Amino acid sequence: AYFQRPENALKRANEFLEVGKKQPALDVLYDVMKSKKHRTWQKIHEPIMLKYLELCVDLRKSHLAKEGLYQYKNICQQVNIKSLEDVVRAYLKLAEEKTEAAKEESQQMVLDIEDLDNIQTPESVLLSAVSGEDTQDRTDRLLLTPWVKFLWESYRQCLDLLRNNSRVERLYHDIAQQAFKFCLQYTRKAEFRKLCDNLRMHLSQIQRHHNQSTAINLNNPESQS
Amino acid sequence: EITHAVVIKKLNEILQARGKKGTDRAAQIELLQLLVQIASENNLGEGVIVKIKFNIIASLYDYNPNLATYMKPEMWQKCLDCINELMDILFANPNIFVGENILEESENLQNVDQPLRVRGCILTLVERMDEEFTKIMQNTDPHSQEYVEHLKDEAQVCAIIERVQRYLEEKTEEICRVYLRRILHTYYKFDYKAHQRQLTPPEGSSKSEQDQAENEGEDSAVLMERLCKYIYAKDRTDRIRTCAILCHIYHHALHSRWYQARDLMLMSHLQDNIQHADPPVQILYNRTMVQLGICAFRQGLTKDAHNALLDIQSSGRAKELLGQGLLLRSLQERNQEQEKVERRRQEPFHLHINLELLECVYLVSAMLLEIPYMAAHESDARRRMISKQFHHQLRVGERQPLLGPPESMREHVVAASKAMKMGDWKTCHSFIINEKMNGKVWDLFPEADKVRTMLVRKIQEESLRTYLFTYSSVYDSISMETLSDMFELDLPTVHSIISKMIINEELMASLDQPTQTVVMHRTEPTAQQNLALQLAEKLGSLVENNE
Amino acid sequence: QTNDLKEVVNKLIPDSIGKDIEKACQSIYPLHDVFVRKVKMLKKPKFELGKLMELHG
RNA sequence: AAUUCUUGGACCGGCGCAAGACGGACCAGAGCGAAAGCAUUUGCCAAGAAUGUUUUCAUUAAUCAAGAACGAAAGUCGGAGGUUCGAAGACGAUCAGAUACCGUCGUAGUUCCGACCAUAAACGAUGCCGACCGGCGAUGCGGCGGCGUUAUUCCCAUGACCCGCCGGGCAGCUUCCGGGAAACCAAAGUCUUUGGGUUCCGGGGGGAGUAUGGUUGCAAAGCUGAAACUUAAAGGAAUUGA
Repeated sequence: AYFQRPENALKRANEFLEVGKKQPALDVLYDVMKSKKHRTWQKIHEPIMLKYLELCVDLRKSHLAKEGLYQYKNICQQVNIKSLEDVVRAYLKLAEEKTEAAKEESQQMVLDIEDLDNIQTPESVLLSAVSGEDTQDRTDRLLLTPWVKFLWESYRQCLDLLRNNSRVERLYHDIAQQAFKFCLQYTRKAEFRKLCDNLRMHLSQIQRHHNQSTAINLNNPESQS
Repeated sequence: EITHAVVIKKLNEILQARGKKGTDRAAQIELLQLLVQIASENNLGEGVIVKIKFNIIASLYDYNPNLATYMKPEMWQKCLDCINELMDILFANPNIFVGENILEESENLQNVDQPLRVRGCILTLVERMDEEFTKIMQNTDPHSQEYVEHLKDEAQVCAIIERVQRYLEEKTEEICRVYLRRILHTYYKFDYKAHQRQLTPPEGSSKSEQDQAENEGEDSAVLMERLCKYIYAKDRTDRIRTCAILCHIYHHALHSRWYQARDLMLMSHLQDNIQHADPPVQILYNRTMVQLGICAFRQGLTKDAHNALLDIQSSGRAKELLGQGLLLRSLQERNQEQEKVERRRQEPFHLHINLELLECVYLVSAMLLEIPYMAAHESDARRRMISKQFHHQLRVGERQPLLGPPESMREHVVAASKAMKMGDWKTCHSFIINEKMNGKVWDLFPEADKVRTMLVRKIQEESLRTYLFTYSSVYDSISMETLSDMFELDLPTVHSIISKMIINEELMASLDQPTQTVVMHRTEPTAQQNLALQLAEKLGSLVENNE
Repeated sequence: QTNDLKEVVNKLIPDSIGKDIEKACQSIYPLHDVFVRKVKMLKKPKFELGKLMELHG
């Protein structure tokens, strides 16, 4: 085994973090979510998943937050779905603030460092100016783009795997709306993929009509609203 | 410490654990570093470090067991220093120091086959270093600043292929190898490097001997290229005159005239020879052939560019200039291709080349062929914008264009409703960020070219289109409308008649062109002869087959 | 070697040393049940009280 | 049970210190070594089999009277050491008796250094070298080819597994190869269809590994080694009983 009394995962996770090893602190929490302890949502499963998704953000591992939530949605099925709502809202909330900080960081300290640095065109900046553009995009790619390419991959995975149809989620449409407003702050070529995502998921709904899913008819919420 | 007898026999047992499986790899340079720092005597430390100094920097390329990988910033740095300590001691002691007798020791390496190619073992370090650097550029995120942080080492690499260039004690005839390695770091260099040391007006700005030694390196191509032409056409091998002249052609472009360059392309006959050549040169050809028409475009020739840049952009494999593209077919061979991918900074830009095959055609098609398009179809050139004009017109919705091709169309569609104003104002909208003005390395002048070929190619329009009820017309006011020079309008308005055989009369002492065209409901019965010919032009072809 | 006794105990409370060794030796031969079996105390510095009362909050 | 140890605090628990031994479990029909034998970590010194090789010398080889190196344990002499264990001893029990097995102490010894000793069920109770003669699945070292899994994330390339092949090595299971008195043996086979080369050595059981000489040793004792006399059996494997 790994654990008896699943709350101990938090204590090992917390102990590893005081040393500053968030990779094995995450390994601990990952091992508990996928084990015998599948008892339909213990009160301690929320603080485990809150810490789990905080460390998934701090290390930038979207494919782990996928598996983590994919296990969680299973162990918090119709028992209580408020837990999914609270967890996944708090996940996307945490990722949004990391990108807010990442821009303001790069855009006030490093952006002023960029046009603090001597612009007086040397050979290395002149040579690249037959293909390339400004220094701010050239170094904002180093310190911002890995965070917005994580926000995108966080949103798309939260939509695609987790909430395919599943009637019991108005959160699905909340995320879709929020991620459309995310495209007004950052890149646009991750918005055509977002449209195609809504198109195929709508196509996936009214082709099968084959699970405890969305009946898109007179139903005001899951058709009009 | 003794009579070079305990440094030629401790330099003959630490370059003996070289390559071996228990190499150490790292602390072997340290024992080659602790036979120079504990070498503090003449001919035992201050004479024959040269033979050690060959195998102190040769010990730094072997630190990496692979030849597909690059030296780390730490390793790359110390081997740009240790190549220069070589040159501190081989400059201010003019002689050979892996042989060629002076006294007795520690020189005189005759017993070793040839004390000449162990002496020519400096050109093959600065050639190995020239190629080693290219891997530093191939393995960096090119849209990151870490690319610029590494291109700051390009002032330090160009220096040593110059410091070990002036060095003429070769052992012309046999130096040409370092000449090609030098010109390879000059051939893609731009106007403002090659121009703005000639272009600072030669007076009391640049007319002192060594103030005019920054004036060495604008045409270094004149001197060193002919030396890699008529010694190498006398000598054995092939590679360093095929490569040498294309660097010359490419450098007689983008900051020099067409006529000077195009001659060299046809002298060497690489139009119908570069077929049995190796790929590493077979791309340098493609790179050159593309820059030809790009610089023809720069000066004014807007149909000479077109008919040259067809066979390149025609392909879906338009990445015969750059980092290669898409799907599978032998992966092991596609790893023999990632070691061919040419360096990012050198690359001819692609959103700049697609904007010369929808900006040259637009002036050789939407102008040349809006004459016979009113019911006279048997001159339609079947390779033009209609590649894409059937696409960005077969869309149910358009507005202010965003892409390149619609932003290279929404001024074309008004270049049919001529509007000199409306069409000039949408090749200079938001392209000076998206590579039109900036990228074509001539800051403002390619627009002064474009504007002129917009101003002029829009007076050649009402002539060919809007002439129906136009009988008496004005050719002074036409100069006031569109603002071209009266002679540069008196020429093409004259050309309009003879060159395009238009039905309009002239007495140009008065500067006038009476039309008397009447063809409008007469070309309709001739639009019956578009097909009444294609009845009786067919009876000409019927009995060709019959008998 | 590089940090003080308050932080080495903070490492021994998990088994960060054993997990680090285990992951490091994956290339030579994969180990599994890796721990720091025992810690002994050979020498202490001459007793201080201010240094003790930092460890006791 | 008693001999013995202890209110001059034994045994028990705690913290220190010193000494001299020994290297648990991992440890296997695994490895190395001519055999005896050999196990905590690291460093230094010299050696070695096997594999790999389109390198070299070109019969230099196999087995061996004489002669020579190593040879568990106990034993001997001199030096250092003596924690544990412990021949003789001293007692306490057991018993008809007990000079024994059981117990409490305990000297030589057990350990190291330098000199002798040269024997063991020193065993595979099985000389060494070479050839041929069945099958099968593992195992240790080296090489070779091969789906895929995994660690270096950056995977080339290295290790860990996975599936075969080749050469040496410790063994294993199987069989009308064949042999043998049988037990059993891929050798203990290729033997009346008897010869590949070569060293040592046995001739019914006792007396007897005894006496005597000679030789090596400080001694204990080692190596070589009979005769008179005595006797019809002693013995090896296997079967049925008790």
